Amino acid sequence: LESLSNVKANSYSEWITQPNVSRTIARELKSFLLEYTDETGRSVYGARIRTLGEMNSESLEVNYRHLAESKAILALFLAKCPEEMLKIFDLVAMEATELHYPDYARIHSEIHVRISDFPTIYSLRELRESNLSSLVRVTGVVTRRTGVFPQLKYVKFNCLKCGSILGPFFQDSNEEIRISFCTNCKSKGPFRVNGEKTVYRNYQRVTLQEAPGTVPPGRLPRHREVILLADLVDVSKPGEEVEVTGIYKNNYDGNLNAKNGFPVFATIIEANSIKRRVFSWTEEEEREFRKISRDRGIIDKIISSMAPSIYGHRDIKTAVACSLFGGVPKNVNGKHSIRGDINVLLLGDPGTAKSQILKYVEKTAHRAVFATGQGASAVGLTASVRKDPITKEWTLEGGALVLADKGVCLIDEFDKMNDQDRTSIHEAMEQQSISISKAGIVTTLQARCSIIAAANPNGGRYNSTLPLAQNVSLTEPILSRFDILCVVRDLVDEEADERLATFVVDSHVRSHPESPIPQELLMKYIHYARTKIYPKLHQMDMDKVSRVYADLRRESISTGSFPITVRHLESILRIAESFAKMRLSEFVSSYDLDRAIKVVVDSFVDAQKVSVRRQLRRSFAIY
Amino acid sequence: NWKKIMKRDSRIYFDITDDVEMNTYNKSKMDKRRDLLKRGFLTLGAQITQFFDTTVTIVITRRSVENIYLLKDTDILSRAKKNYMKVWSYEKAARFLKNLDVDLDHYFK
Amino acid sequence: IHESSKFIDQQFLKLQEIPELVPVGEMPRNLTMTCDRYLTNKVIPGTR
Ligand SMILES: Nc1ncnc2c1ncn2[C@@H]1O[C@H](COP(=O)(O)OP(=O)(O)OP(=O)(O)O)[C@@H](O)[C@H]1O
Ligand SMILES: [Mg+2]
Ligand SMILES: [Zn+2]
Repeated sequence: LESLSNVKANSYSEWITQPNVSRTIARELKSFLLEYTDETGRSVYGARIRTLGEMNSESLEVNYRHLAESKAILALFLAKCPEEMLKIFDLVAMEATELHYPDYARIHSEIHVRISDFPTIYSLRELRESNLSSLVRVTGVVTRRTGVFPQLKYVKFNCLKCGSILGPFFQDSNEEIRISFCTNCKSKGPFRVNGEKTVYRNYQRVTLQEAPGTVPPGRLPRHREVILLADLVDVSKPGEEVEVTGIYKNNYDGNLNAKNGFPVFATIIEANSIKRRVFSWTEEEEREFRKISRDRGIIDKIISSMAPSIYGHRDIKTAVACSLFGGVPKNVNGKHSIRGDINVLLLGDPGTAKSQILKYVEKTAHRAVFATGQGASAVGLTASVRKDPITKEWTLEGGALVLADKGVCLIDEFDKMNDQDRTSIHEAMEQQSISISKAGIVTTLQARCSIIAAANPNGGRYNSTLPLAQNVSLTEPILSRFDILCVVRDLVDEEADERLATFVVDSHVRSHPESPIPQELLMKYIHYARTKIYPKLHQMDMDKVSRVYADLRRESISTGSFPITVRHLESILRIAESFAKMRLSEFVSSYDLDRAIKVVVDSFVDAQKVSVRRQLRRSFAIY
Repeated sequence: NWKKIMKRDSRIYFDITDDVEMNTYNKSKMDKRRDLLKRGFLTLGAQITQFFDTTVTIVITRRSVENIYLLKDTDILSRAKKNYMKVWSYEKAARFLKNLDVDLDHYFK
Repeated sequence: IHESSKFIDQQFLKLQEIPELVPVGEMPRNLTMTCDRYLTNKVIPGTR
């Protein structure tokens, strides 16, 4: 036969399974694989095979456009009955890879096929009975995910009269296989699968739900089940929006048809290809990092690039920068620990974009975990032991503090929290470890994380006539563990009002339908610096630092303000460490010390009542 | 001079698509002729690839060499004509080999 | 005949991935373990 397959003998399934036409289509597929090429004249599939072999991979991606344009009839038959030609093309790819690389079977006995660029797109609610046992391409959102389970591929059986081990028998992934005759006993007696001499593959089940955006008004999002096999497992996690090309078929097994009621059958999708609709770096961008670091004014360069969608609040942005970089932890002789994370508190009147800052930090940081003292949140703040909704097994889950170890924990509406959660934060901030004694489990968990919090003053309006301690419901033990306290006052000023109003209105009109570093490079910059930089100190700045500390102590005690304590000195050193880190340098400079002094002194002075604040402004006017 | 051209810059391959529905016996016969030509060209040192790309310089084919213009643009022979790559019939290849005087007939323990 | 037989000790355990590194929005995985004879009563829950 030669391109005469246009003649149909019977139904397509019957036609495709005849041996002669099987050889015909196998050879035709061979010709497609070995002779296709685009205008450029480069071997697309040859290069694909080369990279597959060198990488030691197991699957070929194929383009439906190329296949259809070359051998359209094959494309139509594929759309109709994909089941058989997947096997045919699997054998084709196997022999081709054998031709290129010798004895590839030593490492891999099978190479799979993943189709792509299917023309028609469907939504989960459009499937009907006419689409059964065909090729489909749908798009949705992952909602639940199971573990990875082993499934039989090459089964062996034990004869229980003679201890013979019967040879491999392929598992078709359609029903379980059985045997009835022993070659040596000539018998038919009992048999049992051999666990040790069997070869398995990977199995996973996923639940897709329609994306809420697209459902027309007044309807609900439908859902379906999806099956992933072999190397398609653990490729997508909950919350990611994906497109899947697979085979739509019934659960022909069901359970049984003796069930009472109407004869209704369930359906599933067997996945063939899956595709979603980073902080790693390389030398090319490492030299770029060094080149940018060598520039002057890098501190302002970075600061100007945070939260581009908010106007002003440079103190807020620089505090966020410092806490986002962080210092270096220390431990003297393994018996005296000093934390290296910088804690920032935001205290502002309503309508100030504090939540916007928190969301930006969430989107930008490597490991940011969100929580709140009120409202819906995917996770709480206290460690607990809970039953698993699906696996029906006890599990031990820590709070956001535990889950965000070596990361950042964001808390929204910090002032409305309850007793348990307040206790949990106090423990985490004081010790950086959460204890637990429940359900027979007694243990401790690491909770080394940087905290960013937001709150509102009593009555919703700040009272500048009183000290910060009496403007909030928080208590001194929890308030003293922060090192960057930012206070935002909604004082009315004309020029500021015009600037903010034009900002907002212009943003809206742009969003109507009908200097700063790029963010993509910035995240990698953060990751690389945190991974590779550990600045140190020089013993020639002790005189300056000690003189400054003595001066602040004297002035504070003279004015009768909140006491200045070595906690502030430690915060200054930590912030200078972070500043030196952001430059990629290895040593701390007097400029960094000056900036840290500025930040800490300004933060301390700004939190006093009016008279004390005015008195201290003149005293510390050097900065 | 032809041998120099061959062993220096001749990238070759053979079309595996046929224009006749021959029986298995004749298919095996032309395949044996193909193998003989392969060994003949190997003796002269030209490269024999396993896939068409613009780098290839001779294709050797069973189909008609006078009716390339009727084929598809995607067709391998059409590509060859567009790239000015030299196309031979099996008879032409055998003639070239004979003219270059390439004889085809010729632990435990 | 139970008067003339010999028995041993068998025990089950559950092993869970460290909670610190769990991906966000997921519940941690765990596995079942079987031990016997001299590997019984060696650990208590919460140990790493
Ligand atoms: N300075 C600002 N520039 C631009 N938009 C702002 C600014 N301050 C607030 N907004 C916007 O005004 C609205 C205020 O709500 P948002 O939750 O962001 O504020 P908030 O300070 O966290 O206050 P709260 O949580 O008390 O309501 C949001 O749309 C925020 O984007
Ligand atoms: Mg808010
Ligand atoms: Zn037997």
